[PDB]
Amino acid sequence: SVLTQPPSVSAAPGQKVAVSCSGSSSNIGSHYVSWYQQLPGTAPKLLIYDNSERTSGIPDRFSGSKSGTSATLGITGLQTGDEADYYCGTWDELTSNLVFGGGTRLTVLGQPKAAPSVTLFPPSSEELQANKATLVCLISDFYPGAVTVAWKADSSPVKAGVETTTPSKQSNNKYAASSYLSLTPEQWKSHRSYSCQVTHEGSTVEKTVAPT
Amino acid sequence: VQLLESGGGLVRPGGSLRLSCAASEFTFRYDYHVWVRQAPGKGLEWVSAISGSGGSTYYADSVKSRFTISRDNSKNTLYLQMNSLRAEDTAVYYCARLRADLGLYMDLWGRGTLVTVSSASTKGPSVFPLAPSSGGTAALGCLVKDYFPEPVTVSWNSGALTSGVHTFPAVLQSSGLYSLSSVVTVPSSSLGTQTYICNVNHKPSNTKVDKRVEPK
Ligand SMILES: [Cl-]
Ligand SMILES: [Cl-]
Ligand SMILES: [Cl-]
Repeated sequence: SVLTQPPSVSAAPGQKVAVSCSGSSSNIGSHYVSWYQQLPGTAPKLLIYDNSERTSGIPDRFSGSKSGTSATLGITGLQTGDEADYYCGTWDELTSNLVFGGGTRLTVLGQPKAAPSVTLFPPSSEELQANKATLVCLISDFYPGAVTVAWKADSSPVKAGVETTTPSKQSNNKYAASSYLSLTPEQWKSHRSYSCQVTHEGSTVEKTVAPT
Repeated sequence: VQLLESGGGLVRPGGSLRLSCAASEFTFRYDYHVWVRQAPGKGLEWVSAISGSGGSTYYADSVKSRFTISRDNSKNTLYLQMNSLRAEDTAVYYCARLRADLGLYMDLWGRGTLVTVSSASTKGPSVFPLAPSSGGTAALGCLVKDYFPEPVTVSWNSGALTSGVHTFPAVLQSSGLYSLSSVVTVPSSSLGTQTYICNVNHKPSNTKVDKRVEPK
C-alpha cells in the first residue's frame, strides 16, 4: 500500500535475505517501524518493533534497522519454517493511519527458480455470440510462487474487469495462477491487440492476442 | 493471553455485520485496540483504532462513516459495526492490541474471521471452447465461466486424455461467482485428425456439458 516492499525475496536453507521497506518523511521518516510475519493461512505475528527490538521467542537471526525514510529486515540462517509473507508497518502523521507495506513473500528455495509459462486465449466465437468477451491468461510451472499480472489494451493499462488467482502449488511443487479480463465485444474488436504481462523475479513474460 | 474474533460469515451487498473480539487479559481496558483486514491474496489494511475507554476513535477513509468501532470494558470485548457493506469489504478481519514503547506496534493478534460480501446463489457455468491458435505443439482448452458454488470436475475425452492436461484452480471473482479453465497441450499435426472434448460437471446446478474444441 503506502510503504513499498519487494514482492519476493529468496535464498537456500542456511543463507540470508534482506527485506527493504521504503516510505516518506510523514511515516517511516518520523515514526518507528514494526515487522510482522504471516505464516501460510495464519494471522500476522509481531517480529520486531521500535525499528530493531525483537519480541519474546524471536531469535537474533531476525534483525531490523531504519535510516531516514527506509527500513530493512534481515534474516540469516534461513529455515524452511521462515517461509511467510513479511509486512513492515508504521504510523503516517499526514493521514493519522496505521500503514503497511504490500508484503514480501520469503521463499526458502527447495528447487531451481523457474520462469512462468504463459498461455493467453482470446474470446471464443460462442461467447462473442452471447454478447460477452473474456480473455484467459494461464500461468504455470513458476517458482518461487509470486507473480504480478498486468493487462494492456494496445499500449494502455486495463485495471477494470480483472480477476487474478493467488498462486497455488502444482503436483511438481511449482506454482500455477490465472487471470481473467472481462471486456465488451466492442472493446475486443476496436483494439489492435490485448496483452497479458506476467512479472516473475523482476522479468516480464508477455503474450498478445488480436481480433484478426 | 489471546484475542478471539466472532460474528464473521456471509452478508449481502448493502447489508450489516457486527464483529466481536473477546480479550482474556486483565490489561485489555488499559490498551488501544485495532481492526486490521486482509482481502484474499492481498496485503494488510488497517481499518479502525479505539483508545482504552473509547474517548478517541480512528478510521481509514475506505470505511469512514460506514464502520463504527466501540468496546465494552466490563465484558473485555471490542466491536466493529459494519454498515452498507460492499464486495471490496470481503476480507479476513483481525482484532489486535496497539501499544506504545518508543513508537506504536501491534503486539497481539486474533486468529481472524472471514467476512464474505456476496449475493452469489447456485448457478451453472457457461462452457466455452478455447480454440487452438492458427514447439510443434498447440494449447487448446475450455473456459468454465461464472458458477457457484464449488466444485466443478473437468476431464478430456472422458478421462482417456491425461498427458498435457492442466485444470487450473478457480478464481473467486468480486461478484462471488467462480471461473476456471482447463488446457491440454497437443501436437499441431493432431488438430486435423483427433477430436478434443472437455467434459464439465457442476453437480449443484445439474449442469453437465461435453464441449468439442476445434481449430479456428
Ligand atoms: Cl487509552
Ligand atoms: Cl479513552
Ligand atoms: Cl511512532
